[PDB]
Amino acid sequence: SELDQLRQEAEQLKNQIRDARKACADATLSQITNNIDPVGRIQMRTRRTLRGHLAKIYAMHWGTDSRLLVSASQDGKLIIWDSYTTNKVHAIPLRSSWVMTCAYAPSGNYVACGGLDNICSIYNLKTREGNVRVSRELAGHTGYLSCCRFLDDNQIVTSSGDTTCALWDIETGQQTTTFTGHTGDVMSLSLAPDTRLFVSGACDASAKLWDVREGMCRQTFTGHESDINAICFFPNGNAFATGSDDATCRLFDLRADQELMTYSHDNIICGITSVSFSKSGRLLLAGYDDFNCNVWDALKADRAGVLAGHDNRVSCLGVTDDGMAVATGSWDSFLKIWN
Amino acid sequence: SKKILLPEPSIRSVMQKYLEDRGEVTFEKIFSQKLGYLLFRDFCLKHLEEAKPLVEFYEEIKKYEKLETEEERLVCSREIFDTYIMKELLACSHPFSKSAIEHVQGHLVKKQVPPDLFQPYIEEICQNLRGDVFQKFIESDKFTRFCQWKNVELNIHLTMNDFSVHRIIGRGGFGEVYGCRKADTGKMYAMKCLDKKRIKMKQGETLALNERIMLSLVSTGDCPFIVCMSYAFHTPDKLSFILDLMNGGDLHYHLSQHGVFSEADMRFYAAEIILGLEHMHNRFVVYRDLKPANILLDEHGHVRISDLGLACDFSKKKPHASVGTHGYMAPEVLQKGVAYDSSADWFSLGCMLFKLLRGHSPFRQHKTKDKHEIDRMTLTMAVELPDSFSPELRSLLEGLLQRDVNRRLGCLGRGAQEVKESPFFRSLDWQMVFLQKYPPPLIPPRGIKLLDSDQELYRNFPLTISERWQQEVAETVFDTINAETDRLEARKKTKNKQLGHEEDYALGKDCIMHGYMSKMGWQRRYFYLFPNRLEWRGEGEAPQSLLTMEEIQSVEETQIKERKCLLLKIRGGKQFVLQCDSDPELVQWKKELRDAYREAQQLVQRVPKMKNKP
Amino acid sequence: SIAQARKLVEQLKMEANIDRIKVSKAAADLMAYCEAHAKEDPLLTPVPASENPFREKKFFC
Repeated sequence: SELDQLRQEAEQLKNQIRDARKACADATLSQITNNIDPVGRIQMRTRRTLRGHLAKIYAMHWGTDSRLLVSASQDGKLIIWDSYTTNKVHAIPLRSSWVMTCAYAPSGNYVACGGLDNICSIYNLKTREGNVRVSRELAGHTGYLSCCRFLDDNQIVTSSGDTTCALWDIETGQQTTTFTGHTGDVMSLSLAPDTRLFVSGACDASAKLWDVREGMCRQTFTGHESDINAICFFPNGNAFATGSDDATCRLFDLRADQELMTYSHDNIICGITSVSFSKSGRLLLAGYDDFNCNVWDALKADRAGVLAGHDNRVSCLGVTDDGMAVATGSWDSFLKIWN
Repeated sequence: SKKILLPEPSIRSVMQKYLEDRGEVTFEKIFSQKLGYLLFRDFCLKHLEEAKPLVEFYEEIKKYEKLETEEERLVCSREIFDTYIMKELLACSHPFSKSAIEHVQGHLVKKQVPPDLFQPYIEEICQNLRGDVFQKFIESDKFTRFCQWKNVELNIHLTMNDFSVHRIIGRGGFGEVYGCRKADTGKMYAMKCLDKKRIKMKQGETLALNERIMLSLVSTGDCPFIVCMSYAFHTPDKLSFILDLMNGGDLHYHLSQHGVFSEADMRFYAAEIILGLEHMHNRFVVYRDLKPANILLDEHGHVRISDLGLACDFSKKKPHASVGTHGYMAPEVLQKGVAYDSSADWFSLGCMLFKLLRGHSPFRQHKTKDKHEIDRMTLTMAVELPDSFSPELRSLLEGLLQRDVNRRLGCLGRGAQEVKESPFFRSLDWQMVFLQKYPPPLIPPRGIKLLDSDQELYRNFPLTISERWQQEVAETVFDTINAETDRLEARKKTKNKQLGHEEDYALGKDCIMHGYMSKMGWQRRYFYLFPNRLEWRGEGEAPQSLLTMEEIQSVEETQIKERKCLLLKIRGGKQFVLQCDSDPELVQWKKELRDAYREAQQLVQRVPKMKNKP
Repeated sequence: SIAQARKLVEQLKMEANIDRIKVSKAAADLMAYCEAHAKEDPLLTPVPASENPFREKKFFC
């Protein structure tokens, strides 16, 4: 046969990779950071509870003004809130009950969500005629929308349970660029600051780094022993974090091309659902299927704090652009802000 | 109160689904019900331009069928041709076929004008109304209203409180026959109640059972010459049958006061009876108990065949037993082990007629409980006939009363039509007998044990006969109630437009079904079932609580204080209970709730982000 | 799966031909990012409640 004269070649290239990396691995971050002062106790407190959804919240996302934030829920509704007051800006009844993600265009103008309709719906929020109406439905995926993020008002990236991501031209309504490689449901993604790259994580327990502009996969990181549920870029864009059903987070570095760190405890057993960094990147926030949300020293791997507030899975969460505060969503149906 | 009340229009959501599941939302199934037809045609006449010239044409053909004489038919078929064929055809507006137009023109130019002259045009009309026209009807207020009524129909639960009783009118053997009025409508009715204690004692359970089975085969098709049933129901103690009312006593009681009837006067009862017989025989029932006493008179003197206790469904298994009164049974009936059909009635009918004329059965020569000598004057005497009799009457009786079935009227030939073609009835126009236009010869004057293995022998016994209930409503309250509930609804739509209407919450989403139910904690809310959740509200606000399909472990139906209710088992050990306004609604909320949740749980197990984990 | 195992090869042809860095340089670089930007990160370096919208801010333009 010819397939085993190539699957054995797959094993001898995997190892030249396992080689270049073990040769880069002179020291470890936990050794290089051993000297700096510990971060101290992070005992943040709930400051706003946002009440409105009638069932589980599945996703949420700050608008770039760190004031407004979209959330989506089992109640087929999408809320946009205004954290400073607690007021609702828009309640958006959806066409499909089964939503799973949501997103805020940086500009303010649109939001987007989708779910098991396999569609990514853009919504106009400054409709010429002072209204909120669907302004595009992006069909092409053959699986569920699992995440998405705009790059501007005309472009957006999606990840799907079909195992692919894509970049859309919203006018065109068609995939301008596709991203194959993953061997299982893509679950999260993070654009980096340059919005020239972007990383995805999936149920194949691998994260991948993609060139937006070209379409190709550049690097594949592994190490988790289970679905990667969430993923976040470190602020300088040279590194990123993940969360998995394995009960851990890890931070990876792009130029070192390997795993830097592991955050975990022998007590924490349920899976992470979301992750995100404080403005300096020094802290790594992480949600958990155990109703808690842990705050970590990204550089020393100690657990700096805990945000105990929900009565159900913390489905999602997210720090503000200006670093002022942290939102969390949960299955208990309430979003909570903390500071 | 006693008066009828239609469900609010939001009932459609649930009814359209109930109907759709049972295949009842089709041109044919709706158009051929009296209330569907009425709504269908109002929609076609008032609200669709393209459809009027077809319904007008329909209704004009329909009148044409019911005309009596060639003279009238001739003229009115020329008016229909000129208007519905030629006028449209000259205005580029005739939807019918090149062959359609020539069938008519070909008989019309030869002045042959049978009542079925227009049949080809009927079928073609329906082809024209069965498609786009019909779908625009479904999309409309009139279908909505059809649902409002149909809900009422399928939610019928009769008692004794649902009728005003007036007077007795007869005593049967198991029970009595009151005269009465449905408060609903005013329909004048008759009520036959049967004591279950007396039945179980007399062992007439087979007999009681049979009547009801038989009244439901015989009671479709407004038939003048039979006492038919519109309803049936039970109480803990009594079985009611609601039958056409008839006050004027039997012909056994009018032979008692008047004496024998003239050959011209039996001729009127015979005609009426024979159309009553034709009815049973098109529908595969042999009456078997034809006699005078079984023929009742209304207030003007028309008659109908009465008790069906002893009739028979021969469609599949032909009867072979001795059944009926002893003076009027045919030689097949009396023979032990010998099949028979509707030939038993025609010999009985010759026997009962001869009685009206001469005062006794033809074979009864004044022997009383000695039924033996009646049954051997039948099987060997070719009944001798009076000279008094006409030769026309003498040969109908010879015809009808041949012992052997090979020979007698109504038997080897074309069933009841042979009897109608006999020389004795040569004067009659059977159409005019059917329309009850011949004048009647007699216009009546002014007047301990109870088990639960015996109560199951009466489940699947209440019955309502759609066709009869829709006739009743159509002729009494239908128009005033359609005008009534129009006014409520436009006055509600005026009210909601001043406060700020909901641009209804069910639109534009993936809502499956919605509609009022009540719950525990009763509270009567308006529900919205969605694929992944059930939502509710009180009047005035928006949904502010709910229950997800994920959390429902199971939907069963449990009796709570004599009521059919939904039991909703939930994840935490937590029970939720619902109750709807009508049976059709229950059945559809139970169905759509079980599909919704089973199918939700199938989806979620497959999605890693929504399924619940360790 | 033949024309397809071929993809998996010429794709690893990619992954392995990058210019890498030493973990120690990678970690120092992060570690100086946090250091340089910690003055700014409010979740480490509190601001007056005067300015914190989730504590004592009152005016919002």
